[PDB]
Amino acid sequence: MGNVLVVIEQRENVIQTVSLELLGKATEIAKDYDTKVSALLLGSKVEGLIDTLAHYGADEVIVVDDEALAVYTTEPYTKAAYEAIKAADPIVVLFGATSIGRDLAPRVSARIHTGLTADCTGLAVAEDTKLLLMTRPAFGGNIMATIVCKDFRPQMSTVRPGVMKKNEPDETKEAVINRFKVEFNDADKLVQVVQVIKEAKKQVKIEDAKILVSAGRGMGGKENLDILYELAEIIGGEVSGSRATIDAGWLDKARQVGQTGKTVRPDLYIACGISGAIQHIAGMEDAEFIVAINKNPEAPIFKYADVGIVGDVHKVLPELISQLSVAKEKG
Amino acid sequence: MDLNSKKYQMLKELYVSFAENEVKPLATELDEEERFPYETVEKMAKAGMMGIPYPKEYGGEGGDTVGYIMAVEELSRVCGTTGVILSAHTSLGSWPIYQYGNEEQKQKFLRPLASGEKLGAFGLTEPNAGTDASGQQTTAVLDGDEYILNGSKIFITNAIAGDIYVVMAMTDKSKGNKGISAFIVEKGTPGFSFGVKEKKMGIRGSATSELIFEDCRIPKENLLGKEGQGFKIAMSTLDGGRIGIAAQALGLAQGALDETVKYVKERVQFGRPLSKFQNTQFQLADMEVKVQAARHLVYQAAINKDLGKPYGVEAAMAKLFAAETAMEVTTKAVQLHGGYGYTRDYPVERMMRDAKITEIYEGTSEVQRMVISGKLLK
Amino acid sequence: MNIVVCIKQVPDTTEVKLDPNTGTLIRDGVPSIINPDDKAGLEEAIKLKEEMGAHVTVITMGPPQADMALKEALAMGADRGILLTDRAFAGADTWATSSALAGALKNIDFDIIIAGRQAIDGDTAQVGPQIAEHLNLPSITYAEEIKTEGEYVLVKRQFEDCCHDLKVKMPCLITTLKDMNTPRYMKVGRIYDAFENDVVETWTVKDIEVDPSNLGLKGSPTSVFKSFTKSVKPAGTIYNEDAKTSAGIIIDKLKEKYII
Ligand SMILES: Cc1cc2nc3c(=O)[nH]c(=O)nc-3n(C[C@H](O)[C@H](O)[C@H](O)COP(=O)(O)OP(=O)(O)OC[C@H]3O[C@@H](n4cnc5c(N)ncnc54)[C@H](O)[C@@H]3O)c2cc1C
Ligand SMILES: Cc1cc2nc3c(=O)[nH]c(=O)nc-3n(C[C@H](O)[C@H](O)[C@H](O)COP(=O)(O)OP(=O)(O)OC[C@H]3O[C@@H](n4cnc5c(N)ncnc54)[C@H](O)[C@@H]3O)c2cc1C
Ligand SMILES: Cc1cc2nc3c(=O)[nH]c(=O)nc-3n(C[C@H](O)[C@H](O)[C@H](O)COP(=O)(O)OP(=O)(O)OC[C@H]3O[C@@H](n4cnc5c(N)ncnc54)[C@H](O)[C@@H]3O)c2cc1C
Ligand SMILES: CC(C)(COP(=O)(O)OP(=O)(O)OC[C@H]1O[C@@H](n2cnc3c(N)ncnc32)[C@H](O)[C@@H]1OP(=O)(O)O)[C@@H](O)C(=O)NCCC(=O)NCCSS
Ligand SMILES: [Ca+2]
Ligand SMILES: [Ca+2]
Repeated sequence: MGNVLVVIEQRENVIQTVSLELLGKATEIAKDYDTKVSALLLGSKVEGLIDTLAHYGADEVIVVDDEALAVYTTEPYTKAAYEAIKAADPIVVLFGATSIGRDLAPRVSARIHTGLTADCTGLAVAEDTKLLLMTRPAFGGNIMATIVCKDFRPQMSTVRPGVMKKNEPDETKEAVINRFKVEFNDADKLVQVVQVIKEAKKQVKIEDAKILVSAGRGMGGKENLDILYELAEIIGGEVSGSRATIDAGWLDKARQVGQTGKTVRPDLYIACGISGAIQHIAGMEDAEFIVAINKNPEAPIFKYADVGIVGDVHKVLPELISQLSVAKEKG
Repeated sequence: MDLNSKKYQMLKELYVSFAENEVKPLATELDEEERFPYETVEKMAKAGMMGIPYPKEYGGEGGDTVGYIMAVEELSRVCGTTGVILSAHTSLGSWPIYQYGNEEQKQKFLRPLASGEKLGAFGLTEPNAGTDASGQQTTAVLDGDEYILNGSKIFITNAIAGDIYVVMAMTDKSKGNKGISAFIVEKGTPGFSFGVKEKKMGIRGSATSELIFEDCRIPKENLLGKEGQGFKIAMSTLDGGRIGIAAQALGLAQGALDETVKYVKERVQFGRPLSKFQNTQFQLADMEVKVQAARHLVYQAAINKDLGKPYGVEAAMAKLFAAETAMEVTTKAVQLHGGYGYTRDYPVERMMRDAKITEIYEGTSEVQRMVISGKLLK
Repeated sequence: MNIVVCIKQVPDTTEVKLDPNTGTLIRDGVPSIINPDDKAGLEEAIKLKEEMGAHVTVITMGPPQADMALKEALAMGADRGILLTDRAFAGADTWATSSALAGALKNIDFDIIIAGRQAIDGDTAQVGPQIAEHLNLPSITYAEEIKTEGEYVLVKRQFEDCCHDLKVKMPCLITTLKDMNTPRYMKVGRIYDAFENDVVETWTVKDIEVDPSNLGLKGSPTSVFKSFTKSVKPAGTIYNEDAKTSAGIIIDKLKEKYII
């Protein structure tokens, strides 16, 4: 047979979590094929990341240590993975659908002349035909299609981070280390990295924001919004609010949501202490997922919430912060 | 020829994106601060507008008046003051120089305008001479190789901001309106001074103010047309501008209608949205018919001008009927928003205040009636 | 200096909603537009036309309607337009698409090729680098700024955490990002003449250099097995306890995928 290969991503010598999730789905696909699971590790001084991979389900760890892989630049990575994948002959190759993954994979699958499915959210091999059914969301997300690579091998896909579930780390299992040598010459080093500068996360407008934590009259004061901005930090979204809060001097008009503020259609909306008049609801009714906290279970906002929590803002919010801050402390 | 051509479609696509992104989110800041939109003038110029229907050889874009009127319509749809800044610039200031100015003149004055590098204005109305236009009191007398100008023009759109002024004055009072001449006057000349920008009901962004001429010395080379032609020059200029304003009304009417349709669906009272009550529908119906009716009258005037058929009566029917239609529709619009319509957080009220002036300036609806009935009775 | 931009006319999938009272997605009303990453690229090219004196050519693969995309692009400042239409491409996946476009580029003088990161209707973000691979050109993605010095391009590459300042000797392919710039409006008169005179070239397969067994479905490795519409959102639950409450919040969040 072939093998199920996951292409690992590392950033300044730390494995990205989506890799370990992908080894998760990898052991399932491989078990459905009666083959084992392989890891492609790429980097400069990437020694020791290897034992980690072994623990998270990898059976073979293909290693390419070179100072040409020190920093990510498309071609050295493409050439390397091509050589290594072509050499292992996998039935299936998975990359994490990141800015590296979605740059590297399309170039690799072209050089191989196979097929590639992008930003996937679901994978499983059919009972009949034993093809990998790779399901991805398209058309701005309003469509869910399932694509197969009928004839060409390896079946390739970039997979969405956060969707596949990891394996239980096993400290006993070591894996086989493959120690794959690759030469890198001029016609590959064509892109030159002048500077690697890391800047901050770049504040965005609420109309464009991905998550909104939204202040209502319920909060009861300007400094009481700090607890929101605190939570806004832990999820990345910005804080918006009802005309109530803006009027009262707590936020810029630029954060007002509704018929005479801004109309916002983000992936998450948390209404903290908002009653929800139509003046406000017709501003955000079209969000993908709305969560609301209020003391009044007869608040009309609950009439719109996918999750209506009935409670005190100043007692739910800090409990939501403590539960999440231990969430990304541990994982 | 035909007006559903993809050419015009592509213009409309441009206008709409400029309107929503550059003009719409300034609208009420200009209403409340009662401020001229210098920014969206320079932005406007850059994307081609400000010279839409003038030959390229003079710095305009090579378009037709239909694509220009389309622009006034799509601007007033979102912000009425901005609509007039344009329509006044292209129709009232630029065009008389295009039509009646010689080659030297079309190069020194018409090009800065058509390229958006400068801003144009037309000054005809005086305190004692409004609808009776021939009772001009500002004088021009020729002295050497200069004209001297003395008097006042009130209510002039795009005063202070404007750079070139096409003003009218008597050069021979003892001939009535066969005694008015027209002059091109550059802002900066000694003696040319401004009023105080007026306080008005709705078009509050548009800078309207007084022109003051105290022994104002002008080059004789600035006489637009012949001596004594000015009356006919101003009369035919207004025929064009009436089209611009009719479309301004149209813009307003269509924007106010667009807003109510949005609202009447979101707002629920009595278990069902407002859009579900037979009266709100029937009112919306009557409004859309008046707007459509008006559309046809406006553009048939434009079409006429571009084909060089006569267009002055056509323009007057468009001015009368769109002005009325703007007023009825904006009013029904606020009504249909209910209490919220009357607040200034929503734009419908501003549209209603904007609308009212479209019955007055560039000739009052009564003047239009005089025109239409005159070509009918012989 | 020759710049070729690949724009794709797409239906604006932000403006797509699914009618709860029918179930399917709202069919009409969605305007067709230059996909925005593409408009962005087109912006960066015309910027270069204005600074360096470059020559912007624009090409789109699609049906006659995609003419309008090129006309929009032309009135924005482009110089040339190519509309590439053929029955052959029916069913093309991203391999059979990048190769089609690549084969055209064999006949379009270039020094920089610009495409968008992602087309908002297929959503793969795969054609740009596959084109660059077919033509065996260095490629740069997730581009946030583009400058040139002499024979070299300088590009900022945007990442999750860092961003690289890069340098390439022309030729090269660059995929550009929806933000990074704000795209200039058309000029009237540019619209008037782009329609009044009309220099827009329409190429068929005859005009490209490709193995025809690399076109269309028959040339496409991947293929669509099943495809089904988005499920309509469900009822929504309303809850009464505390601190079990935040767990209420976080376990439904874990369900819609933000396990971090
Ligand atoms: C012309 C006009 C335009 C308007 N435009 C807008 C607009 O664009 N956007 C907008 O938002 N509004 C707008 N409004 C106002 C809108 O109708 C409401 O006034 C608005 O919803 C008030 O904000 P709110 O829900 O936060 O406040 P309230 O409705 O006063 O609700 C506060 C809620 O907090 C709850 N509560 C209080 N303390 C707590 C606590 N400790 N824990 C839990 N729950 C608590 C209460 O039960 C109540 O439900 C407009 C009004 C007018 C007249
Ligand atoms: C905001 C604003 C901007 C303006 N901008 C300009 C500009 O840029 N350039 C410019 O030249 N002018 C401009 N004007 C002047 C405007 O065009 C005049 O107000 C208009 O021509 C009417 O003249 P009037 O104000 O003196 O009205 P009047 O002539 O005093 O008339 C008032 C009323 O009497 C009626 N009436 C008058 N005579 C008769 C009659 N014979 N028969 C029946 N009814 C009659 C009118 O129809 C009207 O209802 C502007 C005015 C305003 C308000
Ligand atoms: C529901 C669905 C799912 C699909 N899934 C896959 C899949 O998993 N794998 C796969 O290989 N194909 C897939 N396809 C096929 C793919 O959408 C088409 O081949 C399309 O031609 C390329 O994908 P894209 O539209 O995602 O473009 P992208 O790869 O997002 O676009 C990249 C860039 O290429 C340029 N470009 C793209 N198309 C054109 C064009 N027609 N003309 C000019 N320039 C262009 C633009 O600059 C664009 O920004 C799918 C199609 C559908 C309808
Ligand atoms: C123009 C003005 C000042 C008054 O003058 P005016 O309208 O030109 O009137 P006249 O030319 O003297 O009358 C024409 C006569 O010629 C007659 N006539 C035409 N042909 C003829 C012929 N072959 N043989 C004999 N008589 C003839 C007509 O019968 C008519 O007589 P009636 O009065 O019985 O109808 C005024 O009426 C006006 O319309 N002002 C408009 C201003 C405006 O729009 N201002 C807004 C600017 S603000 S931005
Ligand atoms: Ca190589
Ligand atoms: Ca200000």
